[PDB]
Amino acid sequence: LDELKKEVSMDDHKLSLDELHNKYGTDLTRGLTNARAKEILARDGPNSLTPPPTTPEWIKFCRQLFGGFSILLWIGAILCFLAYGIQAATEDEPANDNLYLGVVLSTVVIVTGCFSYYQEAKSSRIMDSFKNMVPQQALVIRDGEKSTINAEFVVAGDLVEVKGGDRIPADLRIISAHGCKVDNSSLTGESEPQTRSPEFSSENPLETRNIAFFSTNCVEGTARGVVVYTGDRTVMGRIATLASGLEVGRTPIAIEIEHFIHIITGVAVFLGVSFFILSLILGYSWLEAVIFLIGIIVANVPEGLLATVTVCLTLTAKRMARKNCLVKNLEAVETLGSTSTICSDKTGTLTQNRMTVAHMWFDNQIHEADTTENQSGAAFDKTSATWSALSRIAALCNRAVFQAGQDNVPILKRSVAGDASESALLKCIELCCGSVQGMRDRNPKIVEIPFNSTNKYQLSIHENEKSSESRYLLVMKGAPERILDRCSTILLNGAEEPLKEDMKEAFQNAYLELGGLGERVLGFCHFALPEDKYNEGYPFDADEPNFPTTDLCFVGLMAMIDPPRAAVPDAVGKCRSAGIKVIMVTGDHPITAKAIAKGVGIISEGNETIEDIAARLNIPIGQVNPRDAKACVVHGSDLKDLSTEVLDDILHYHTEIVFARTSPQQKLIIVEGCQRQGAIVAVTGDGVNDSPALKKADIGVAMGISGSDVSKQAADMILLDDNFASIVTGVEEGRLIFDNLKKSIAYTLTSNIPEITPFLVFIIGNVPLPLGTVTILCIDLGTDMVPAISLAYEQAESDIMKRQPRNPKTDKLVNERLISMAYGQIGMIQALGGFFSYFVILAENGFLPMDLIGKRVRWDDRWISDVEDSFGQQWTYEQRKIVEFTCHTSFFISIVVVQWADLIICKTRRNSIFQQGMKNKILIFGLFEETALAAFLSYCPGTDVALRMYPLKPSWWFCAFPYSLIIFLYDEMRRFIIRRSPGGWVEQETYY
Amino acid sequence: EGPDNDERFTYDYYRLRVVGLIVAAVLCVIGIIILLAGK
Amino acid sequence: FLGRTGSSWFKIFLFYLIFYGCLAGIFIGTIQVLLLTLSDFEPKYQDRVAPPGLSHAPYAIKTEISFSISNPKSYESFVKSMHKLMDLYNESSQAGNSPFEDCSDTPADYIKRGDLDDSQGQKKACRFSRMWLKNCGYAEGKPCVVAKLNRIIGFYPKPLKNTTDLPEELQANYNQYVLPLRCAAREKIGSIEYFGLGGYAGFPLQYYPYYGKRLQKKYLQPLLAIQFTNLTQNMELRIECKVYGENIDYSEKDRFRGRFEVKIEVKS
Ligand SMILES: *[C@@H]1O[C@H](CO)[C@@H](O[C@@H]2O[C@H](CO)[C@@H](O)[C@H](O)[C@H]2NC(C)=O)[C@H](O)[C@H]1NC(C)=O
Ligand SMILES: CC(C)CCC[C@@H](C)[C@H]1CC[C@H]2[C@@H]3CC=C4C[C@@H](O)CC[C@]4(C)[C@H]3CC[C@]12C
Ligand SMILES: *[C@@H]1O[C@H](CO)[C@@H](O)[C@H](O)[C@H]1NC(C)=O
Ligand SMILES: [K+]
Ligand SMILES: [Mg+2]
Ligand SMILES: [Tl+]
Ligand SMILES: [Tl+]
Repeated sequence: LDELKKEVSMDDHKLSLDELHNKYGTDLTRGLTNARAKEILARDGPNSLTPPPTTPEWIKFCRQLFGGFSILLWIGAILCFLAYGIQAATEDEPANDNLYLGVVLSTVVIVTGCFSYYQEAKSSRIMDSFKNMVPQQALVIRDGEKSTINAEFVVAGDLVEVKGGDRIPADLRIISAHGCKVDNSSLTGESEPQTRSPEFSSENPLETRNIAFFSTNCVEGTARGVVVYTGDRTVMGRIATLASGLEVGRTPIAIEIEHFIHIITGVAVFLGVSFFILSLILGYSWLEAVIFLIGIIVANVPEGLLATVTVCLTLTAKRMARKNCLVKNLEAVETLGSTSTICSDKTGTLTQNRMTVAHMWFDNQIHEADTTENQSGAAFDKTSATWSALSRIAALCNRAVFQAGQDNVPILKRSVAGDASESALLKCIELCCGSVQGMRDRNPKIVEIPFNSTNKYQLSIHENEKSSESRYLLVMKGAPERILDRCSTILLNGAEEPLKEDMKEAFQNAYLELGGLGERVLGFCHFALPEDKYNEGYPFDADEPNFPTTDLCFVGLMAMIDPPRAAVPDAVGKCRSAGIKVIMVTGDHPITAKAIAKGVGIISEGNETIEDIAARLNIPIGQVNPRDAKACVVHGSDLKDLSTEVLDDILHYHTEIVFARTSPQQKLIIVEGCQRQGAIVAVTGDGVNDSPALKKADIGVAMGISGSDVSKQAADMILLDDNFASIVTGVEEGRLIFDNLKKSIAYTLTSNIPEITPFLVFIIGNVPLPLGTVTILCIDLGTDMVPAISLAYEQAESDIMKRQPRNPKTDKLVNERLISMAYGQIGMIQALGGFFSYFVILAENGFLPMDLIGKRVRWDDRWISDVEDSFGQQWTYEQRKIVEFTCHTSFFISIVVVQWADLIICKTRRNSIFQQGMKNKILIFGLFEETALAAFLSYCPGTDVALRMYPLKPSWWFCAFPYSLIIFLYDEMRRFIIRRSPGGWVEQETYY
Repeated sequence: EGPDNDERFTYDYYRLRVVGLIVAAVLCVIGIIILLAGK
Repeated sequence: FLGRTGSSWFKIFLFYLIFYGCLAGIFIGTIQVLLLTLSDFEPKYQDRVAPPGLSHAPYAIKTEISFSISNPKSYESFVKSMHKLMDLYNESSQAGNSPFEDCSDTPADYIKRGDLDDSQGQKKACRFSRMWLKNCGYAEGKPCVVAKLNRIIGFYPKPLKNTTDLPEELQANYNQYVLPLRCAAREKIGSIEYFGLGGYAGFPLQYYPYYGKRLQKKYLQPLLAIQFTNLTQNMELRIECKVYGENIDYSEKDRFRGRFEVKIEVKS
């Protein structure tokens, strides 16, 4: 469906103005007829974007109500009402058991539904942001007259007019223009104004001057044009549809959840029906056969687990909110940890998005300035008298000014009225020479010649601030070579000197080096005009050369670039040390893209492209073995004629990849290419041209300050302070939460065994029921909750940023090793500790373990109010039941006591508690509150009716203590083996 | 005692409940103290 | 295979065999020590049987015994359980001076055979003739229910003293030696008739205290036969038999705590 939109567009900028009118039945001068425009409206439809059909929240909520655990809990809830129905008909049961348990279980499903619904959130308003880029109104020429109309009423063929400050209402063929410049950052991510004129200037319509696009704005001048595309058919309207239309897809974390749901659901249905038939064979009435099944359901399903996961995710997202990293989708909290490839935009993401002075060439020396936002570098020069001469030209031969009321904000961050290069120079001098306004007050400008297309230079004449002179100084800047052809002397370390071929060659060298760094280079020179030849009232003519512009003194060079953000180089290296592959994907030109790649460490030192090898060896590129080149730089124009299989080979064959001059669909294609190889991919960006890629990414991260509204709609995560170091933190947090989820899951599952085994022995042994159904829910929904959550606050056991990204095909959240430990080893020890306390309670009340076998028949018989114990005493029905429920209560408390040790062992997968310590305060809180809850549930009056919880005698609490301790020792010995031999036996069997 | 051994079939479940609830409360307070050591 | 290789499948079996073996051996060990802390003659706790339960022979479907006099197999169900109990009180079962003893044919005081020790043989229990149960196949019309006080080791059932007012106000009040049992329904549409030891409507105190199964096997607890020769027919009659005493109490939950709940209906 969207495969059409993933392709490069076709256009009609090649046609003549006249020819273009024939195609759209239009007038170049009079414009369309009121009737013809209305006709075309009904024909083509409105100049608007329609949002894609969404899934209502209704269906979204209910889709969770049927996912493995909820299905089993539904079967339980209904099976409760089943047994209740069968009762209400047969023998009038005045009880509330099956009825209430059926109500409780149905509530558990609904509430669990809210948790998973909260986790599976999708806040997407892509198409809405795009719609915000179409103006409310447009100016059209109809019947030879200009009028404002609803922009939706704009059709292909009419004559539109735009001017500085307004949004392009539709894709236009420029037919007339006067000084028109446009901001195409929507399509390129670059905000430098692009001229628009009627002349065709490139085969590529996205590069030609005679096309203006919807989603962009006119920055200055005026233009008229013929509408060629409207609504969904515009270049960026299609990007809108592509972006808004892209299928979301399941996250890595989501896939893991479903996976263990299958496992646990599997064992549940297995043991469920495996013992349902095992009971009927033993001659159990279907009346009972279902009651046992309900218990089996409740025992096997970890009722509180899915909600635990959600809370652990939420708490991890809260910590990241506190580092200026907003998470829109709870699952995106983990994806960053599983990320193996980052596709990053350059401008406004890796870079500050601001022309900044990078180097200066004066005194036959290359000086480097500090490009960082917060200025974390050092000085270059202050002493040289040459510097002050260059500094003066940079301030004086400059027409840029700071906007009013910025004195509060830092120099480099403040808004400037002017072109990017003049702003850069302004901020450079203001920083290291103080107020520039002061320099422009001490040296009043009397005449100037602003930068001309033809002159290729800008000159200014000022009253020298010096009192002993107060004469006229000439300054000029422009193209380095043009400035050179106008110089005779060079200000070396203070004093001038003739411009010999020697210094002239050093100039060329300096010029070539700076240009090689992808930096824009300017020349600077001045000339102190002779006093006798220029009186204090001498008039200077700016129109006609009234003053010399030759034999001037060359002062120096200055170079500039849109520099990396301070934290970016280090963040890139850190991603790469964690084994994450970092690719650059930018709409910017290749020379600039490549230079920043080396600056931030995308391309490491020494690595070459095929073009680099060819130039170094002075040989044809076809003569170069492409396998000798680990780095590559792909232009979008070449990308366009490559198949995906060939794109896949590029991705496979290079470690250091730069995709430059890419369109928005091309970014999507590169992302998909990476994913196709089985990689989890993150995208980082800030422009509307990142929207499709951000949507398709497993996780999209947008910049918060510099980011466009669209990009932040398309993302899963926002960096609110533009701190790229947050990606590094995000991946670290993502890995940590993945491990801690394992700990929390194992902990929760472990207590399933002591809830399952009592029901089994109840059938096979014919003893009184050791633990009840209600009692199970008091564990999974009550006591285990805070402890399970607390594992989310566990510190790393080792340097997680030192390991490679997990293999999502092999490294699962819940594997066989977890089940073996939780179900086969620790849970089994917990089961016994439960049974022990059960036998203790009964034996101390007169029913010794031996006489318990095959007694349930008489025990449950409501009409036998005289059962004989081991000592020959006789018990009524309600009397023995009180002891039985007291058994449920102590078995319950036994679970809590054995979960103490389990909580401590689940703390660490490898390390010892004596190494990791007990610095998790939430965990300790869990221990205290868990025990408080259990005690309250046993001793609070009335709980014997609502939950069948009975007061325990002090000695009862200590039954499971020896089992709780064996768990601690056992797991500590086991992990001691793991560490002592990384070999594999204990490791490959039990290492979560 | 002999025929007056009524205490043999008696248990102070009332005190046990009072003590049990005291303990539960104090464990609840202790927990808050440790948690609130930083919020 | 599914998971691993044969070598791995073996090792995982050798482990869980030794592992579960140890766990079973430990579990058994903790059961040993538990038993080691317990007496053979007396349970550690008795507060959960404390107030004695009162149970009868007619096995009630739901605290009810409804049947038809004009039908044979209508009551043959209740006669099965009635027979089961009384079959134990046979004279052929009580033979010789061992381990039985002839006790007062009239309600007497308690009998202490020492302590709950094995320092003596089987503590000798009082004989009880089912022949003390006058009038009661059993009552084919108007049932002859048999009551019973639940056995509790070392329990001395103490009758109420005639200090103040009483339900069966002072009638045949053998204050010193009889634990009374008065059945009731207002709703007085019946005819209560009690049979027992010495002809009294109670339990003779000479059968106490019970020394337990280990120290007193073949022991016989006193019975109290109750006959309802009601002149009514074809209606549910809620009859409650209540025992009175210092050590006797009741509960709204446990409807068998020192009392009966019988729903007789001679629907004939
Ligand atoms: C306990 O006493 C009952 C009294 O009914 C015995 O029942 C006797 O059963 C036999 C054989 O079935 C009959 O011939 C008699 O008529 C019954 N009564 C009597 C008085 O002998 C019953 O057998 C006795 N049980 C034991 C174990 O001795
Ligand atoms: C109540 C009692 C009788 C039930 C005992 C169940 C035992 C036999 C179960 C419980 C947990 C189970 C193990 C759980 C995990 C694994 C790892 C997997 O890669 C192979 C199977 C294996 C090794 C299972 C084998 C059987 C097992 C040990
Ligand atoms: C009980 O049986 C006796 C004979 O043993 C008889 O005289 C008497 O009438 C019976 N009593 C009743 C109330 O039927
Ligand atoms: K995404
Ligand atoms: Mg950008
Ligand atoms: Tl469970
Ligand atoms: Tl659990």
